[PDB]
Amino acid sequence: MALVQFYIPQEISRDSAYTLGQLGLVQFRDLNSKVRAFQRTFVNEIRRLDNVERQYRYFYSLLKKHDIKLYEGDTDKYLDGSGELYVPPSGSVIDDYVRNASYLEERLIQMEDATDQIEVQKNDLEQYRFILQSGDEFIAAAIGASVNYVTGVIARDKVATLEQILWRVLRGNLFFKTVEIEQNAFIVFSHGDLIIKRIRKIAESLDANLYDVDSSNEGRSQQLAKVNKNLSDLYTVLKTTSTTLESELYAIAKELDSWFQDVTREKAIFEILNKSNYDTNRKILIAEGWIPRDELATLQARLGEMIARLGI
Amino acid sequence: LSKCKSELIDAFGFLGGNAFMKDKKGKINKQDTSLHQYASLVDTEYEPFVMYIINL
Repeated sequence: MALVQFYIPQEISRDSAYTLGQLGLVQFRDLNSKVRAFQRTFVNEIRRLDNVERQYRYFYSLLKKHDIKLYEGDTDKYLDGSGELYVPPSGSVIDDYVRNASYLEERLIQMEDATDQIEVQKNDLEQYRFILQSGDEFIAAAIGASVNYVTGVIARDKVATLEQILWRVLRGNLFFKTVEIEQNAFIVFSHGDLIIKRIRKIAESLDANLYDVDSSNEGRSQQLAKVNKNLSDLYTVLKTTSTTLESELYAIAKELDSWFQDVTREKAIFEILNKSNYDTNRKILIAEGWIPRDELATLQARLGEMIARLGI
Repeated sequence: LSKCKSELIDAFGFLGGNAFMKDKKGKINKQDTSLHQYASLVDTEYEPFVMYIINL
């Protein structure tokens, strides 16, 4: 049958024993935190407890990102339908369960950072596509650096008004101001090539994206052809990421839950054993008993008010 | 002074441009508010033609 483990103080030893008794538990022997090697204090268990809290953390990290809600379910027994299936009758193999969860956390962090890097780059280039298009076409000089244009997006035509007054007072009428309503507002100021920095200060201070060229893909002539090919690479690269995100969501949502319930039982196993010194001077008794295999289920369901179990 | 400032604003302001033209006419010398006092420096309002008011 399965070896079973109990812990208490010696105050309710008798009241616990009686109740243990009634569930067909056999060969109940009271022991101490020393005699069985597993149930002996080690620094090793203080680390092991930490490895389980790192798994717990990981579950939260993963659950947030996938957009799959918080899981509570809280089993450690085989009586329950999901408790039996998602928590194995055999004891813990700590090295393994950590090793499954560690890798996935790592692969997940790399993916997520990359997804974020792709998403901002794509949304900006698709936006400045149109802008550069307008400003170049408005030509035969703005495929070079002969005339200066300042393309830019602004989200208030009101603040643009304020900039026209400023520009005019201190920088004269060297601006030609054109505007189109976009999906933002496309503003354009057009200027000399030796006052370039002076207009920029003003633009910066009221917050606009007035740059002389708003994309860095430039390197084919005209600029817009490179920008369009880069944006074809961007668009599919986010998609591919999503496909990867999905594959990982299908494999591990159920698994996540099954680890979560496992871990509950492992936090319990280290406390039982006495995981550290605090635990020792709080629960001086650790007891031994044998529970038949079918019965093993109703036993871990039982949790007294101080008693927690591990079965093998 | 109040009458002077207004007549020049009305008359010449059009040359500077319609965008440039704001109404916040009037003058508060007490510290109850800091609106109503022209200067090109502030974004709050602007002079609409080259005009400086000199107070000795």
